[PDB]
Amino acid sequence: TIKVGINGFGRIGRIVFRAAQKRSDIEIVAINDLLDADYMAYMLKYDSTHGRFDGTVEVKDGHLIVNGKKIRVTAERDPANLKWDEVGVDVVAEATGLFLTDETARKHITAGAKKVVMTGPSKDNTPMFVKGANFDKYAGQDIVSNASCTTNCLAPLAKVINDNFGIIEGLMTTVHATTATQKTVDGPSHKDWRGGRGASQNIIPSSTGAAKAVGKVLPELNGKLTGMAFRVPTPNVSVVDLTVRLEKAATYEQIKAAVKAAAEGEMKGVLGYTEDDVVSTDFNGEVCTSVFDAKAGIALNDNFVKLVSWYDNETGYSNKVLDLIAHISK
Amino acid sequence: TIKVGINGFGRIGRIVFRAAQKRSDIEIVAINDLLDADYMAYMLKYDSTHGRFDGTVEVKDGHLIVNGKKIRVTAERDPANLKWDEVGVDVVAEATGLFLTDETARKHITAGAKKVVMTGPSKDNTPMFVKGANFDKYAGQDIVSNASCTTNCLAPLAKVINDNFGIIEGLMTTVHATTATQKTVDGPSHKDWRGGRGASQNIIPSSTGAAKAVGKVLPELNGKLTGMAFRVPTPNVSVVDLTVRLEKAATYEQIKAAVKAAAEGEMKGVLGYTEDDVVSTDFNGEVCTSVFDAKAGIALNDNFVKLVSWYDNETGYSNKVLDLIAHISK
Amino acid sequence: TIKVGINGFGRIGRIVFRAAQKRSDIEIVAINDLLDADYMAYMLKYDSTHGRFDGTVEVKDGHLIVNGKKIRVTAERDPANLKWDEVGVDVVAEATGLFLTDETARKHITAGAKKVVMTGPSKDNTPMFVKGANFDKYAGQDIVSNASCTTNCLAPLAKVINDNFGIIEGLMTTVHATTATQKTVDGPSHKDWRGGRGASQNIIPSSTGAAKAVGKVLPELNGKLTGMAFRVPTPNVSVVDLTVRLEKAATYEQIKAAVKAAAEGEMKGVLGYTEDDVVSTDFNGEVCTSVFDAKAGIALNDNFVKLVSWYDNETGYSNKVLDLIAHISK
Amino acid sequence: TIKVGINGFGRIGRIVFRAAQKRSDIEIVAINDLLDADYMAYMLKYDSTHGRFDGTVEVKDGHLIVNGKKIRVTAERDPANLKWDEVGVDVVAEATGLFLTDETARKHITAGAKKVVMTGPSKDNTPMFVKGANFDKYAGQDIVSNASCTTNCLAPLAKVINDNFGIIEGLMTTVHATTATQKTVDGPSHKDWRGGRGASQNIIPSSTGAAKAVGKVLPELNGKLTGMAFRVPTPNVSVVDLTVRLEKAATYEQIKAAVKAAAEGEMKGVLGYTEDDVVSTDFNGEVCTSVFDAKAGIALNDNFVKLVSWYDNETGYSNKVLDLIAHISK
Ligand SMILES: O=P(O)(O)OC[C@H](O)CO
Ligand SMILES: O=P(O)(O)OC[C@H](O)CO
Ligand SMILES: O=P(O)(O)OC[C@H](O)CO
Ligand SMILES: O=P(O)(O)OC[C@H](O)CO
Ligand code: NA
Ligand code: NA
Ligand code: NA
Ligand code: NA
Ligand code: NA
Ligand code: NA
Repeated sequence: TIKVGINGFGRIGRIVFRAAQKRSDIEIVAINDLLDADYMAYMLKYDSTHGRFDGTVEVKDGHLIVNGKKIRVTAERDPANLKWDEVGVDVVAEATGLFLTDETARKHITAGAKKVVMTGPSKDNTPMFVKGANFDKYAGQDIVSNASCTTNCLAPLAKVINDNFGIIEGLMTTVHATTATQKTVDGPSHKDWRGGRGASQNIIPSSTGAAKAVGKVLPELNGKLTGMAFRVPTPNVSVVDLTVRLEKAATYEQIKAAVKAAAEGEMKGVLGYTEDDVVSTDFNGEVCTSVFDAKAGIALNDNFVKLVSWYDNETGYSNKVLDLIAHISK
Repeated sequence: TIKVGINGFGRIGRIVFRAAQKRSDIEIVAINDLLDADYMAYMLKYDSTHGRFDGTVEVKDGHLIVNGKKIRVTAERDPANLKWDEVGVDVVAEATGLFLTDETARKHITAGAKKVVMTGPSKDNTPMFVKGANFDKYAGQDIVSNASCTTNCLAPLAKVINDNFGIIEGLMTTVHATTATQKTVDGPSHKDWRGGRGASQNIIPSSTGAAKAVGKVLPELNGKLTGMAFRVPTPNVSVVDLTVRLEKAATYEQIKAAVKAAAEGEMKGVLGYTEDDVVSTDFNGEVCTSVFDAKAGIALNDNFVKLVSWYDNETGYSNKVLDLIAHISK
Repeated sequence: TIKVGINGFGRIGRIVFRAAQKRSDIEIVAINDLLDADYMAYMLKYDSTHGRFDGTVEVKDGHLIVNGKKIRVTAERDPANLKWDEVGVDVVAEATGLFLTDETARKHITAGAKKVVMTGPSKDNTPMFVKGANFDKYAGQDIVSNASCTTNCLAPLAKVINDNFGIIEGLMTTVHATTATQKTVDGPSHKDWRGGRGASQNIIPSSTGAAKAVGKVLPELNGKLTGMAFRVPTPNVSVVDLTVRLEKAATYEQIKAAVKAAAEGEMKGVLGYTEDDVVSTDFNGEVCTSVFDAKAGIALNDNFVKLVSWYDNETGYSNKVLDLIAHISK
Repeated sequence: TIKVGINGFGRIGRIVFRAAQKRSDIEIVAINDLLDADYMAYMLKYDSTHGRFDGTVEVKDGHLIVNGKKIRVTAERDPANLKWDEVGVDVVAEATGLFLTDETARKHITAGAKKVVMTGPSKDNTPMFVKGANFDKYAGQDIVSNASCTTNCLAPLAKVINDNFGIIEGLMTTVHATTATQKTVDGPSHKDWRGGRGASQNIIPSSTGAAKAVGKVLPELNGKLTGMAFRVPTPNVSVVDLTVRLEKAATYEQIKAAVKAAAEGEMKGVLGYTEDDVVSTDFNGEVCTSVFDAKAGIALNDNFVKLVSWYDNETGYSNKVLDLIAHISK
């Protein structure tokens, strides 16, 4: 069993915690954040988006008891003090957003952990791995990044299209759920003015973490794709809208056949495929990081097409954080 | 002064009514719908999206008195019984969505009106007109269509871009506000299954003919553009996301200059231009049918760009319906 | 096993269907609505509020196969043509909202059913039953009504409070989720003008008969309670705010104990009790029809208190419809 | 003209700024906050709730030019350094939420201002004044509080009811719009756990600033009223639901007559009165701090009644802040 410590109990930390409960190969043994244990128990037990925790949560002597198992709770601001070794932690899910470089994240290894997975794109050259794009390029590094939710949707789709038909160039939009960095009513956001406008009232243009990044996990596409985002008033689930010009001519039916084949074979559990009349709530809780929507897409011609793929930006990403933890521990 | 009768007091009929109050060249003299006058007065007086009516509304003996002017209220299901000549109606704003062919709309002319403007795309070969695209092709026809809100956004922008740089091909997405045909919670929508899903909970993919319809008002672009829509949980204002390949290479600065020049000249009051950090609510009440958002767009290279343009799908369209009424009356 | 036919596949019909899958004593064998089987299958399979159906749904030759069981699909507008006897239906869940009198609902019995449960308050003197208030008064009638979601919340709480402390008088407000009769943007609602205003934009005052209806299922309280509703922009879950004057003085701790004792005993599974910091989404999917929120309530003094109780207006009501079906079949 | 400085450019500061533009007796001459002038100009120009600023906003040499008038912009954290005297400031609108005691707010007077109005309830015994409740008790104090939005709605209504019929006891609920202290998705709120839950997803029980406070501005009601709040997913406008037991019997028509009389006479411009089918958006922009909704209320009997009153929690309060500034300067 891989013993895992979570640093940061925000949305990603908490959904990683829930996803880990369904996995026999990974056990969460410790959580660190600036929250009392009883407040941590409350945030785990009740979730507006995902419902009640499936299990029991109790607080005893300042720690969590989840499904009868004790979880060490700490509130260290400095990761070097986390004493991960005392709880036998193998891998740290680094989920605070505060330690996205090798120098800061490596303090976890001085605190006794063996490896670190950052739950966002690195701010230095820490390598990023995205399942269904480049997990097979992993080569023993002890600190890695799972990139971002949107990158986990875009890159597996882009890889299948590129490998089969050749992407000459592409532009993408993500119609993206509201996140925790937005504001409930117009308020201060001095480094991103649009992002301070009231989230439930507005469609909000925004820049995307995936524009800088598919090129890093799929170097053959570097320079060939960029894009942007629109934040809209839903609480979870987002959708990629990818417009590509293709080298090899392909009818929409041939594109569908290729995506379906990857979803049913090599990329099973990463890329999904549907022909149903789905909407965003149909993916709330979805584990696949990229669900191709066959009926939503449209081709102008055999070399110019708009492809649509869904992702639960909380659940898919969180599940793939756990996949990366397992992958780097094999 | 052109005397106008409104058939249908839904969103477009009521916003056309409000817009007409601010115009001296057009006077609403009659409204027809299956609603009592006192309910019509209530719908006019209070608007969740646009606020309280700017003026006085009185009900007197089953008719309306708005800003001191008497407005004849009728409730005919068959437009041939409307007796438009008895109030001197010149043009009918046909806003029920029910009479979108020449045979049905022509009943208004049998009822004594001289011309009909359909407030939606025609379902037969009735000619469509979009200001800033093809008002100048109008040739005296007595029944016309103002196309759709989305077409009114896309076509003026597409024209400026094509005229300056040559559109090889393009695909568009409109991120679109919730409309009256949607449902508050999952409910029956048997000819558009996704469209019945709860509007406030979902991002909802939807078909749009608007990009192709651009081919009808801009024949030089016929076959060169198509697209789709995502309905999202905002009550008004939508945004077009246009991905185009260009024949002539152009820097983003050159695209900005071309759009600004059109917004300040030939297309003034139709196409707008901003470099501010705007969000959708900043266009609630906007009269321009296409406001180019310079900072939101992105160029991958000199021949492949994503352009962003806002529209108030109620206010802009409604104002251009009145513009078409005045144009065909010259 | 009681065989049940559902007339009407709206929110309540579909949630009653889902709830029945989890019960061994009741089996749905037929559904009637003016919807094709494949559209019914789609509405069952995907739910914006409650997620994907837990099981398999197949359409075969115009009928449904759900979890391997065949379900007869019909589309009769007249319930007298329903031939309920041909599938052995014992009880009809009458969920169209259209047959709320003895004369209309009795057509199901002419069609071969033995008993009818209306999933809303009757419009004539058809008896109403609310679990935890008056199931024990049921006297073999062949047509009954399960009252309304709000009545199912208020009556069990009102009974515990009255039985223990004596309600002199009370007024209630339900802060109520958006429902299917509302509109996505301001639209026609000619018998309830406020109710046509855009549901996601507004707090909407609304009349409720539910508090008076408590007088029908709790005659000792007849004339002692009334109230109203505010519709707000959430898709599910509502909350009752009950302001009562008490005959016997009682501290808030004593009210808590009385409610907890009922929730743990006589009213187990109907009335619930929590002291957690809950919000509405924590009851999405709740089966109890009245969850008392101990921390939210407030006492001004020992005889004047404001009590707060949650209900999932879809799930709780739907489950108690099945409870009434089983009760009248004993 | 009263020269006014605003400390704090949050929602209240910005709407006070807009309301002051429509008043000839008050001129804003300076704003202090930790925001650059160009960002302040952006927040003034665009508002998701209230639309575009009615006027011109320019930035010149680090200060604002609003409708041609220069506004001194500063970013002092310590009010004692604000040098209000250099701009001739008479009264400070103290709108940061950080200086709600005499000792902290008085630093404005050492910085050269003559008087201070706190735009929230004081945390010490700084006297509170609410128009239509106790403005006439003002007796020359140089630091005062305008209490809170909900208190400005509740107290004028309570005064009219008490003066005419005698409130024996009452309990209130405010169904309250989302505010800036809430979170867009479930996030940390360690001193108010429910308040951290996602605001657009939830009905959120909350405590009220008006429960501690009508008793302070109407001492005759101290101990006789308390209440709580439900936060719901609307961006602005709230409603008070007041359940009172009355000393003198009064029919609902007599209560209506009394409220209407106050709204048309002594309390004109503070208390409003309507019999229309209004919803919350009908008061977005409303200046009255308490608009009685005659049709929404309900009487159980002549001594036990539920009264409903609307308030724009941004605009009404902000206008009355300006009224208090004028009042203490007379
Ligand atoms: O595309 P990659 O390198 O992540 O490969 C991972 C696939 O799951 C192989 O089964
Ligand atoms: O609509 P267009 O482009 O033909 O031009 C409109 C004219 O400038 C004024 O009607
Ligand atoms: O509904 P009541 O209160 O008569 O009681 C219900 C019984 O306990 C079980 O049906
Ligand atoms: O009720 P008060 O003391 O605020 O009196 C203020 C009224 O506006 C008097 O006209
Ligand atoms: Na596990
Ligand atoms: Na530390
Ligand atoms: Na006019
Ligand atoms: Na069953
Ligand atoms: Na002024
Ligand atoms: Na300072």
